[PDB]
Amino acid sequence: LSLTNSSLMPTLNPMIQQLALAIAASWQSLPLKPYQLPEDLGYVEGRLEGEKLVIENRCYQTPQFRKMHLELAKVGKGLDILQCVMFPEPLYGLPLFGCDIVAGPGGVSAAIADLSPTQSDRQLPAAYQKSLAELGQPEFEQQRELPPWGEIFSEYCLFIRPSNVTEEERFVQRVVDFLQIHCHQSIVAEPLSEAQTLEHRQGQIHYCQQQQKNDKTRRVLEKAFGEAWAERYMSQVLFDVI
Ligand SMILES: C=CC1=C(C)/C(=C/c2[nH]c(/C=C3N=C(/C=C4\NC(=O)C(C)=C4C=C)C(C)=C\3CCC(=O)O)c(CCC(=O)O)c2C)NC1=O
Repeated sequence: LSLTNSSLMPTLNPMIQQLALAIAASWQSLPLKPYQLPEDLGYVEGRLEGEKLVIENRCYQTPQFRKMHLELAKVGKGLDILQCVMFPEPLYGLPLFGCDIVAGPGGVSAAIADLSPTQSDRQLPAAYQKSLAELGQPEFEQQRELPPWGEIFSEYCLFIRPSNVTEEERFVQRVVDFLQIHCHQSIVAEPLSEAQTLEHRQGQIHYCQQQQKNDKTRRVLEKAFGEAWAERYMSQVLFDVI
């Protein structure tokens, strides 16, 4: 989580850099252990007939978080990506923190962050609703509508093209606030009942299945590694169904 050894970090979009730092800072003092990705994946790079894709994977776990995944990626010189999901241990019934940032030479094109539900009612737990409302509605000038598979995201989901530096910083601060709420609720959460654990597990499986419908992610992977590799990466590395 010291991103000091990262090859990609110094060359990434500035908003991406600040988000990577914020997420690493949030995780740094947790009771972390490594989480071994399939084939103990770390750094990976590939090219077929076009641009090369490079990805740095970092992945941890704690008793409350089954898998805490931070990816940084670059396609050629034209495209920077940050991806993060904290997959909850269903026993504690926490939502899914997720973030995806895509940037090119012109700036950030997509900034997405959410605390996504795992309950069957598609609602966040009550304490998250209370804490999230207290943050107030952020104003962003260029909102983007989620694609249909995006039904998985909560009403607090951000999906924007930041308009300027003030918006970039506003977005990063909102992600820090979501992380602050989430890490706090993780301390105050109890082991749930076996039926409740099952209901949360089902929500998390649904979230992964829907995230696999994201053809924007899939095409980037396919252009660098091919269809089979991208299928294995999406289903086994990014959005593994437990
Ligand atoms: C290797 C990893 C990886 C790649 C290659 C990737 C690519 C990627 N994801 C994108 C969109 C997106 N990405 C997401 C959301 C997420 N995606 C997530 O992995 C998570 C956790 C969420 C939400 C928390 C959404 C909702 C879109 C918009 C898709 C659309 O417009 O159809 C886009 C389009 C950006 C734009 O329209 O401006 C690209 C190129 N994203 C990645 O993470």
